[PDB]
Amino acid sequence: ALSACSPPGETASSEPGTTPAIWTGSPS
Amino acid sequence: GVDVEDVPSAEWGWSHMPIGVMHIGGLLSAAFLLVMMRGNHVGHVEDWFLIGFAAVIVALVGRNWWLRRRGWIR
Amino acid sequence: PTDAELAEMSREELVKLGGKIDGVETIFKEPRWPVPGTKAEKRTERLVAYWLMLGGLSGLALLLVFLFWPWEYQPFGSEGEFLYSLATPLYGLTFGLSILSIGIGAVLFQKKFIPEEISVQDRHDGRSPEVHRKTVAANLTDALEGSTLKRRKVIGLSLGIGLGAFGAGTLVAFIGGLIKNPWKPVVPTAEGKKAVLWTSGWTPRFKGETIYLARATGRESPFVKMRPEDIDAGGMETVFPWRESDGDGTTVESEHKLTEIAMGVRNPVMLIRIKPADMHRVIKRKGQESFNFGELFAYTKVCSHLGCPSSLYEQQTYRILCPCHQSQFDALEFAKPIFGPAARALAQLPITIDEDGYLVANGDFVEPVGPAFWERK
Amino acid sequence: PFVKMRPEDIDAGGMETVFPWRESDGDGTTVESEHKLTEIAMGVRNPVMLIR
Ligand SMILES: CCCCCCCCCCCCCCCC(=O)O[C@H](COC(=O)CCCCCCC[C@@H](C)CCCCCCCCC)COP(=O)(O)O[C@H]1[C@H](O)[C@H](O)[C@@H](O)[C@@H](O)[C@@H]1O
Ligand code: FES
Repeated sequence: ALSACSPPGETASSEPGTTPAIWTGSPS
Repeated sequence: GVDVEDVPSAEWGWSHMPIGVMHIGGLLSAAFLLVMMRGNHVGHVEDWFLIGFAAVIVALVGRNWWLRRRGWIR
Repeated sequence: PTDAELAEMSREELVKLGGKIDGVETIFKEPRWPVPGTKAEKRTERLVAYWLMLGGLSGLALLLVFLFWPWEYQPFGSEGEFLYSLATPLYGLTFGLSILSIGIGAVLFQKKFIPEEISVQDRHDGRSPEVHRKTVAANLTDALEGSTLKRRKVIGLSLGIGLGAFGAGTLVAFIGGLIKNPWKPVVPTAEGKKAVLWTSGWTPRFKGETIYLARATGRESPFVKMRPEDIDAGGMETVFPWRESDGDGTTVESEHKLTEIAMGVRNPVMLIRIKPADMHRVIKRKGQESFNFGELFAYTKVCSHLGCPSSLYEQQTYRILCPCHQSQFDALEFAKPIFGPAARALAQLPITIDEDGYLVANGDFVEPVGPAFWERK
Repeated sequence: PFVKMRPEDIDAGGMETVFPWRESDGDGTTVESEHKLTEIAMGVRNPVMLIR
């Protein structure tokens, strides 16, 4: 019965990020 | 830790719990209710419910301790 | 008592003597019907008889119903489904009624005809008499002292060493077949061989592998590619990692691969199209600002608490809910757990479209997916 | 796992274990095909000694 800790790698951001580029797949 | 006048069948079985156990139990229960306010929830109605119940428990423990400290309650 | 006077004891006297030998005194025992020839005795006898006879007739009913009732399953909404539905309740009724009636008859016979008694037995518990305790202690001590093992320390030390070593070796050779390293690299990946818990079916395997988000049609070809316009806003989809080289379920190896991707515990993905009127409310996670393709977000369908499928999408609150323990994650805030016992956000899968437009995964999960463990983070 | 035969395949003094194969059983690529071929090969009264 003790306290809580937030996950060290679960922060939020403010950058909106770029739209994903169209995908192309290598033959193999 | 009790008398026949308080617990008639005291000789027959375990019939007394030291008041320290109850006092620290109340304090720990209040601390648990308070510490449950840290976590994941947007709303704050539950925080007020926890605060109210912790306040009631602390008030009960404080009154009982004060009355045993002054002599009225034994 | 001698044989001659044992020959001349009545049965009651012999019962008294036998009980007295064992330490038991029956201080009360009286027949249930002292007054002969009453109607009440006849009534009670017939009551016990009726209960036993009901048990017999119910056992007969069990035999008959089991042998002759129509028991085979009948399809939905057809004739004979009522008789099929009654099949098993009739077995239960007949069997339970028969044995319960027999038990009731036995109880009534005990209460009404077997004479009421009050016997008293002496416990003779606690410590044994000193003769027994001393003799048994002397026998044990004499065994240990005549063995002479005490005054031979080399033999005792060798015996302890040998027995402990054999026990340790046997225990190790027993448990050792079950011990498996969870971190042995066994899963191929576009970055070598990796442990199972670090990988799922979304992990690319040859550095540019096209992994399609395929819906489960639940049918030959249970998975099919899908397009972004196949999800209306506020709609939810369960997609799986399906590649071209997995097949369409016709060939047996194709079915094996499709089964192995449908049974992957970390495979299912929840794909949700946010309504544009709410896309301003989206808060994005650091390092995942570019994982959505417009209005379509993709998260893991595995709860971060204990691995149940958090598969309840409430669109008007954008809340992902896990029914196993009532965790709530906010789909507008990178699936951050807003309620319940979950403390970690759901992983977000990067998605985009290919040249044809079919939705594909734009990489791998940027973290382990399921419930946490020691070696995570 | 199952292919047809001709009287010239087996030779005088040879022996062959043959199984009843219909032309709707197939060759085992599809799942129903492999189930049917397994049923053929795991039927206790199916195999036949063919001797020339
Ligand atoms: C009362 C118990 C006291 C004795 C316990 C038994 C002794 C423990 C060690 C076992 C002796 C070693 C035997 C082989 C173990 C070994 O050397 O494993 C290696 C890596 O071990 C190590 O470094 C050391 C192992 C560290 C132990 C970790 C402790 C966790 C335990 C406590 C939890 C298990 C509880 C078991 C309960 C049973 C549940 C079921 C009822 C790598 O495994 P892996 O590369 O996957 O290869 C696999 C073959 O090893 C393996 O036989 C197998 O047969 C192959 O299939 C292959 O997978
Ligand atoms: S597994 Fe989802 S809340 Fe427990």
